[PDB]
Amino acid sequence: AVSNAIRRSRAGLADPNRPIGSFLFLGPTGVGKTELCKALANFMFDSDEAMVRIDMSEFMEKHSVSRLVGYLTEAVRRRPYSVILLDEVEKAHPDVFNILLQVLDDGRLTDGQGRTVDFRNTVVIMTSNLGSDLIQERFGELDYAHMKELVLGVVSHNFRPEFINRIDEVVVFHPLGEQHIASIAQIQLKRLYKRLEERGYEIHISDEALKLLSENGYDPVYGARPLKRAIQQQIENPLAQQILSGELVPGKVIRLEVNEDRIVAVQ
Amino acid sequence: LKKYTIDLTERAEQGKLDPVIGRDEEIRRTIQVLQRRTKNNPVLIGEPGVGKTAIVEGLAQRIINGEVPEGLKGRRVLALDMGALVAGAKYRGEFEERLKGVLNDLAKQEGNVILFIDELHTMAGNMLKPALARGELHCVGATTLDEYRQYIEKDAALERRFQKVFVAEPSVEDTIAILRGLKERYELHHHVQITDPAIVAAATLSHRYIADRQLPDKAIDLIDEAASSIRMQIDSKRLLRNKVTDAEIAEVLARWTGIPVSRMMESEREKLLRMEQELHHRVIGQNEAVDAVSNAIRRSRAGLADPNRPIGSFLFLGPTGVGKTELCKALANFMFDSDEAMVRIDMSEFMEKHSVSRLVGAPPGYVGYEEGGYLTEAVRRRPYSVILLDEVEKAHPDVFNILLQVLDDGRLTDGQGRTVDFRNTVVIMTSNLGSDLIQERFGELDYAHMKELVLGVVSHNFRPEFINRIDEVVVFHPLGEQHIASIAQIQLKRLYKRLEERGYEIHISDEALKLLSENGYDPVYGARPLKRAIQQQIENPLAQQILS
Amino acid sequence: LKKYTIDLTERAEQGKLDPVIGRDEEIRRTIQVLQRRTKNNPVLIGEPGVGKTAIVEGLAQRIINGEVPEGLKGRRVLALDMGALVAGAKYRGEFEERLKGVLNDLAKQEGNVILFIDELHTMAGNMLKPALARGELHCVGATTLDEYRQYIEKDAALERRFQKVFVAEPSVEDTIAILRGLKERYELHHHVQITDPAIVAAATLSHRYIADRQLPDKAIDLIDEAASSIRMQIDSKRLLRNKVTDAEIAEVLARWTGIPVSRMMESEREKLLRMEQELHHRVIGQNEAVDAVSNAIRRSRAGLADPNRPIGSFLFLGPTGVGKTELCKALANFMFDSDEAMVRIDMSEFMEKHSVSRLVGAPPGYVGYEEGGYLTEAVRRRPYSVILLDEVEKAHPDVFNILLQVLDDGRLTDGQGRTVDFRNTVVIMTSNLGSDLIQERFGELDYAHMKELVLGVVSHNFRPEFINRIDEVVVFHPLGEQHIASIAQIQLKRLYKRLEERGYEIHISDEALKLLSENGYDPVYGARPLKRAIQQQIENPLAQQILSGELVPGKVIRLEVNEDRIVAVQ
Amino acid sequence: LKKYTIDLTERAEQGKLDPVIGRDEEIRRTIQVLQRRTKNNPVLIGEPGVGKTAIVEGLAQRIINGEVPEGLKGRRVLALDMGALVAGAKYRGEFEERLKGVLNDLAKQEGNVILFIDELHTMAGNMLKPALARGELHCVGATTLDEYRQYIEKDAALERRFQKVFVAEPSVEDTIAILRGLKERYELHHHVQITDPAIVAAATLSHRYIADRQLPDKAIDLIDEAASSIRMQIDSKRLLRNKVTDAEIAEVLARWTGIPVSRMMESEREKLLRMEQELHHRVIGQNEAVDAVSNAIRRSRAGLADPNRPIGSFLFLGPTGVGKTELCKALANFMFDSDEAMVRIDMSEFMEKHSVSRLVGAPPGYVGYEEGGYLTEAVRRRPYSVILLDEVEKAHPDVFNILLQVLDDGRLTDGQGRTVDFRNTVVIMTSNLGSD
Ligand SMILES: Nc1ncnc2c1ncn2[C@@H]1O[C@H](COP(=O)(O)OP(=O)(O)OP(O)(O)=S)[C@@H](O)[C@H]1O
Ligand SMILES: Nc1ncnc2c1ncn2[C@@H]1O[C@H](COP(=O)(O)OP(=O)(O)OP(O)(O)=S)[C@@H](O)[C@H]1O
Ligand SMILES: Nc1ncnc2c1ncn2[C@@H]1O[C@H](COP(=O)(O)OP(=O)(O)OP(O)(O)=S)[C@@H](O)[C@H]1O
Ligand SMILES: Nc1ncnc2c1ncn2[C@@H]1O[C@H](COP(=O)(O)OP(=O)(O)OP(O)(O)=S)[C@@H](O)[C@H]1O
Ligand SMILES: Nc1ncnc2c1ncn2[C@@H]1O[C@H](COP(=O)(O)OP(=O)(O)O)[C@@H](O)[C@H]1O
Ligand SMILES: Nc1ncnc2c1ncn2[C@@H]1O[C@H](COP(=O)(O)OP(=O)(O)O)[C@@H](O)[C@H]1O
Repeated sequence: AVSNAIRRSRAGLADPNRPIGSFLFLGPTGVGKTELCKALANFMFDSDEAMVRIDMSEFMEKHSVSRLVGYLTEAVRRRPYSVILLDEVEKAHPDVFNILLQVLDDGRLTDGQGRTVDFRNTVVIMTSNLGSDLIQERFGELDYAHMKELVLGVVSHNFRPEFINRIDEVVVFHPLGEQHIASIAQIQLKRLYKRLEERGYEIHISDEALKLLSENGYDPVYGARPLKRAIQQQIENPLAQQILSGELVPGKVIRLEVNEDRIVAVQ
Repeated sequence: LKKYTIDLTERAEQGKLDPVIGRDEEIRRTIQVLQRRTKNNPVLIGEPGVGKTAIVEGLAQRIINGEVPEGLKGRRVLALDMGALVAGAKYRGEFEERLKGVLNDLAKQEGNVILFIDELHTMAGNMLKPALARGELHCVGATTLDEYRQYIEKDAALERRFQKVFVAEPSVEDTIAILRGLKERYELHHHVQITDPAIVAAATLSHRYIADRQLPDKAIDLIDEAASSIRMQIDSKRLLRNKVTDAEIAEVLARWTGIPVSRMMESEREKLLRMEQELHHRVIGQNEAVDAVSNAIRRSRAGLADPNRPIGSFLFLGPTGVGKTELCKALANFMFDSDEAMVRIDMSEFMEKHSVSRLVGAPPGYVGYEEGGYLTEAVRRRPYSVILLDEVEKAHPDVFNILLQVLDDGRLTDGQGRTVDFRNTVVIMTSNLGSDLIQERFGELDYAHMKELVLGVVSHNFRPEFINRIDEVVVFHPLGEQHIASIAQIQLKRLYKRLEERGYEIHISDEALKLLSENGYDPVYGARPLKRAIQQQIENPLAQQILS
Repeated sequence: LKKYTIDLTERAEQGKLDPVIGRDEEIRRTIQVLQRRTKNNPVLIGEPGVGKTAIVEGLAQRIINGEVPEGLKGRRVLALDMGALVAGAKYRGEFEERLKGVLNDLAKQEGNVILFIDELHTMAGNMLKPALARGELHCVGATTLDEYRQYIEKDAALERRFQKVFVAEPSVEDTIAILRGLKERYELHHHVQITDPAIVAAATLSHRYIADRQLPDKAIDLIDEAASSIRMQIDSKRLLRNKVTDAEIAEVLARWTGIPVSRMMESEREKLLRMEQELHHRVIGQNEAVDAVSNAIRRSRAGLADPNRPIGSFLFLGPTGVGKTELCKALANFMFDSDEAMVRIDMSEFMEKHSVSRLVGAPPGYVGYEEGGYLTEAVRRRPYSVILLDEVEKAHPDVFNILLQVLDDGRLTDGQGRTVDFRNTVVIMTSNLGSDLIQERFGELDYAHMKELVLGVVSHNFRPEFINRIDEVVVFHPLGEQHIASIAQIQLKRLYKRLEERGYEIHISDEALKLLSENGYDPVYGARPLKRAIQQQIENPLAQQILSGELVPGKVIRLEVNEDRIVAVQ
Repeated sequence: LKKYTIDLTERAEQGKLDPVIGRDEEIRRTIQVLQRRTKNNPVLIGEPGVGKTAIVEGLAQRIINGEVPEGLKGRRVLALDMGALVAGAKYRGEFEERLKGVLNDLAKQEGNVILFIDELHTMAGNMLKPALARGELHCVGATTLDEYRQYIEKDAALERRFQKVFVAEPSVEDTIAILRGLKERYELHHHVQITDPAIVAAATLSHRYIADRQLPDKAIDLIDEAASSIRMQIDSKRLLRNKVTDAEIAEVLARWTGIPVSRMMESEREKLLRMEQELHHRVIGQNEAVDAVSNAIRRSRAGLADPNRPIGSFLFLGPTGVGKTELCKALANFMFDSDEAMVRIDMSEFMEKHSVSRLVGAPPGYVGYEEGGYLTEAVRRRPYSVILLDEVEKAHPDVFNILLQVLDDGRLTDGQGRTVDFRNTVVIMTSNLGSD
């Protein structure tokens, strides 16, 4: 139900005199909050130059609009048929929403563009992905009993309810938790520890860095850097206490042992 | 003139130059800066096609007919073969290669020769300022204002010789006089007959819609295109019409501007008959009452308004969801001929008294100068627009006069450098302070009784100095319940685009209009959640089986 | 023609071409445009390095081995005279006689000759314009992508006769398959055995660490240059290694880029296992952990941090005089053996409304355009550096808005318009925020008992998650008297070497080093008043006594205590 | 063609090349890039003066001496001159037949000629691009780090063919070893005795006082110029030096950057102890100011000054009319013999945030970028000066930060990017703050 409006606006079903939607999209900081436009190099035109993403959270002053309005004819006009993004458009005033009130529809941009801006064959998307406070994940494995519960509590803190009932696709994934941040970000567990896949080598990890601390140092702000701060003490040179520089002979298996949170990886 | 002897005055004595008329207000400068002692090189500056032929190229036709001043007597206007004998080699370097072979003879002519324009912004000019620095080189030039201002900066080998003849376009009436002595060259070439009301349609009707060619340029080729549509009409392989009309001109004018004959071939009084009928193609109605504000723009053609004021000065009071968006665009659809004449600005921005310079413009030096204002830069962009000032009453309780100079003296000055003119505007003000009470009855025979409680209550944020400068306080006619059923079907048009694409018939008999009668006409909240009386019970389960 | 232009199929007949493995689509596509009626001339365009000549070198082995379809079997692939058409043709019309002679010798080759005009943008041009128009010339071009757009792309009738064939660069999975086929030519030239560990690790490693060449060309010349270093091994004066390995491929990448992927032959046990022991020689204090700047260079010496963000992103917050900028000169001295071997961007003239172009470069066509930017050129030139951003809060917020891109993406595009890998650099941002919250709270302050209480720069000048994009916000504690009494000594050993370079020996009785540490200690100002009390209680009488001839060189000078003073005597 | 036998290996055979020392890991990389079958073309890249022309002259001295691998033994390093290939190539296609006539008889040796295009970025030279890729010419380029950027990096199909074998600027300890192996070329051209104190103290003194140059080009020059000064004093009219000593190096730097370490022993050291008498001849009163100024000038002349910071950085707080900018005019009259020899900057002229762009200059791409700013330019010109930041009482942190680096570590960079060292200057800041 995210490309459902493509079955409802690109064909045209679900009352097209509307914005797309800015209710809750809860997420973890870095790995599934803003990443879901980096993994969209696989859909229709292969446009990796669609980078228009805006934080629109605490903009109360009237002096933050004069940067979007010289590189407009360097990236989008050589290849017109593309994807065009916008996400996290959540809490602003009509000082900046005055441009963005006819960008909900109408396709063709007349602010300083003026021409045929063929957004009926390009895409116009708005989402609001406020998953920061008042409800969060922990690490990435829970059930689906926390889908939609806060209407005036998570996104619409001090703004009108006519900004949160004009959404077609009132959808979200889970606030999963508790076990899985080294597996949604398995890029620094799988890929980095089959790094020496040759020379007869294989890096096996202990259950201390797998199931022991898989839950402990939970902070709801940082996420990805304490993965590289609670397991920052075993990767290359604490591994190179007995592996590198003279002990490259095969016939032994790489392992970690029962110690405290910093281990010398002896073989 | 040993190599060639190309003569403009010989082309005048043989009649190869076109017969010229008018343009004697600006031959009385071209000559006055030509027969002088110094500064003897005129340059005709304007838009491309203003009449640079009409002044210079007829002067050779004026020499042999003797009405030129003395001193200019016995002067032959010459030219070069510049356009075919600037060159002579194979490769580059031919910008001014063989100029010296044909510039040395001009010194010997002893104050008789006058060399032609030859597009003197293309002569740049490696040899010209060597040739012109003595001043004996006696010439005429002509270049457009984009190719006169951008071209040179401080050349005292050029501006020492050139005089600023900023030539201008004639008016509406003047270019009609040009075509009377120009229809004698089109009676022989196209072999047609040209009449007197036929030549007025080229000038005065293209004056409002066509601007890409100046006034004695667009009125000449519009004539000669119909005269080139005659043998296209006679000899398309019974239909012999060499007498052209204004209908032949208004044909090819409709194929050129983009707009058809349907809003072109009428007087403004003749479309005024169906003005309300074109108003009420998209206006919810109440045509027994709301034709007062229809008469105000109808009062705007005679001219008994203030000439130091815009066209209109009103108040547009009523509820929301009624015509706050609908009535304002339809005033621009008729006179202002546009769907983007809209300057909707909500005046809830005046929470600070420093926000006078944001809709108008910051001073030079203060932040907010590189982008200008809001109620100025859009009017700088569109000086031919209605202006719509949403929710006036939330101006600062100490600060106003944001809208008084626009109405009293008619003009307004932003903080940029140029005064903004508001003379071709109509102000539309929606200061809803006491008319948000549509829930009362108040509307069975009269619609002003809703307004009578406002004039006792709106004036604490208003002033007596402001309500004088707006003539007719026009009340919004309400959105009745039966009146939704006329103007709600224009939202459905994308599915109307869809239903003819699939060959199916889902056309109704009283099954989809009962939810279209739940948009507007509200007691408590408004039409923003009333729009969701449609999507959650029809659009989900009925037409999700249409892409499958 | 055949006397002059290089016959590429007759080079392939002798096997004098490199075996083009892969690229099956771009040879099919360049055939599918070669057998057309109108507009039948390809141009293999793409980045320089990707195989635009190796397509047509591989088409000429697809032709003589019959793997071409019918209709192009037995077709000769010919090059063009690469500047031998424009060789000693002094006389007017000799180049037109040479080019018509090698055009009219294709019209009497019936259309059985494919011209491979390599580097098409060096072309002439009007003389090929008729023969390309009528399909008589079956040309094949190979311009680059930038050389095929900035070199006569339109020019009237010249933007249709050539049909573009885009040669995209291989992936890493393709390039390993590229290198398996070519390795029998580098084994047979260097007389080494390139190993299959070393070809998967010459395409993975040169994809990460080479930002100008993420090509198939760049995996080849790690394969080609590791094999030449084995020729350095066995031709210079089981034990004499005949194989290149992934330890020999990486030793070229530690010399090509200069990024230390090599530690299986280093004293990392000696040098990189000095946790603070090499940094405590010059940064006394800051003992929250071992050092937490010798943990990000310890996570990634060969590179085992996240390879999409820099080696270390540190905010060095603290009071004044505590060692924030000295840790960036003791780390730059530890990595590169010189204090000044970092990219020190002081935020001097960084507040302006455009100083951004100072450290990233002017836009194209402006006045300082051809000289690059300060930050960008210093990391293109050496990708493994330390980048000190001193007093980063004293910069404009527009500076951070281009400095977000180096902290998360690890890649900062510049004003010229090229992207620069900061993924191997160490980006340190010293700053002075929270300076009052550390002198007050001597243990009560955590890292987050501060980093939101000071907020008018953390919320307004800093972004909400700009402090999330930096890896470790190290907070510096103020120097107690146990510290300043011990950096009296490392500021005095700096002073003894300043005098042994003049031939004077300076001794200090411990009554006097007790006296500097009393006169140079106040916790608000850190440790600059200590070394200000060295240069006014020690070096100020010493310079007078050295100048006036009162202190002979070669004798010892004992800075002993006098009546409330430090005096120097013989 | 055969108008080109430019043999850099017979210049090394006849002993006409200078001995190169200790770049045995950039030669070993230059060798092993030159020994691979596709694009064996190294490009000794690096800053000017670093030693990258003199790596190919250490290839040529190893090929002719047999310290190379035995697949590189007996090669020929040939220095291709761009100027000699374009000279006289007036007619059309004479350069292309000249370059192809070089490429042809480079191929006749069958890869036994190592071509050396010194200043590679000068390669009119349009057509070597296919032959560079196949390994048909073994082409050691040696271009600088900024001239590769603005010619060869622009030809992105040509910088593929070249492997940058980056030549880093050596340390002081690597320059003393470079200089200990080069002094017999300068002891023999000047007929002098360059002693080892004059080599340890010429890669030390030039490595700290010189910042506009590299490292191996500064120390080597100083000794080249101290020896040509000694031979001048040997000839022109024991007590004379046959011997370049460490004091003769400092005399060559004293009149090249401002002030030496060692010229002081005669009468300047008399008038440095007489400084507070000399400064009180124009600034009476304020002994505590004249003593705090004169101690910093003595701390530098004794070599005792912190070599990273400036010589002295003072704040002159006082009332009006008490001599705060009379001391800075009597200081610059003392050490430069003119009152108007300060880099004096009235700080009251930059009361705005944009006024800090006149002390450092405009950024790249602005007006007045190419002119610098008159604090960093006037200190880059004369590095030993007095900087009077007079009336230093502004309300802008942006304009104050500039002095965060001038006073600590002693550097401040142009808008142009050129870092100007303030470690030899005396920054005085005379404000009016404790006045009442
Ligand atoms: N598909 C391939 N199979 C084998 N070798 C390849 C392939 N693609 C490229 N190469 C090799 O990559 C190296 C350089 O590629 P080139 O094709 O010579 O460069 P380029 O991309 O053609 O740009 P040019 O040559 O200036 S037109 C050569 O050794 C080629 O053989
Ligand atoms: N922890 C330390 N260990 C050794 N020397 C130190 C230490 N802290 C300060 N110093 C000395 O103090 C001088 C100035 O300190 P710096 O660290 O350079 O400045 P800073 O501490 O980074 O703070 P600032 O002024 O905000 S940039 C250095 O040159 C050192 O000599
Ligand atoms: N390793 C070295 N051994 C001996 N002499 C050296 C060494 N490195 C540099 N030199 C000397 O340093 C001086 C200048 O170095 P060069 O290499 O000639 O110039 P460069 O470094 O190539 O810079 P340029 O101007 O861009 S050619 C010469 O006198 C060289 O002999
Ligand atoms: N202590 C002094 N010894 C000698 N001349 C002095 C002294 N103080 C002031 N003068 C004279 O007074 C003038 C110097 O004034 P300045 O010293 O330049 O101003 P200032 O004392 O620095 O304070 P200001 O007004 O804040 S710049 C010159 O004419 C000096 O000759
Ligand atoms: N008063 C006039 N009398 C006769 N012909 C005119 C007159 N004004 C304009 N024209 C016609 O209009 C054209 C004007 O040419 P010109 O304005 O010189 O074009 P440009 O400015 O592009 O050189 C000519 O074809 C000329 O015959
Ligand atoms: N007369 C109308 N014709 C078409 N659509 C309308 C009309 N009035 C309201 N709407 C729809 O109702 C929605 C909300 O209207 P609203 O903003 O309350 O109108 P107003 O601004 O006049 O109060 C709009 O998105 C619009 O599509």
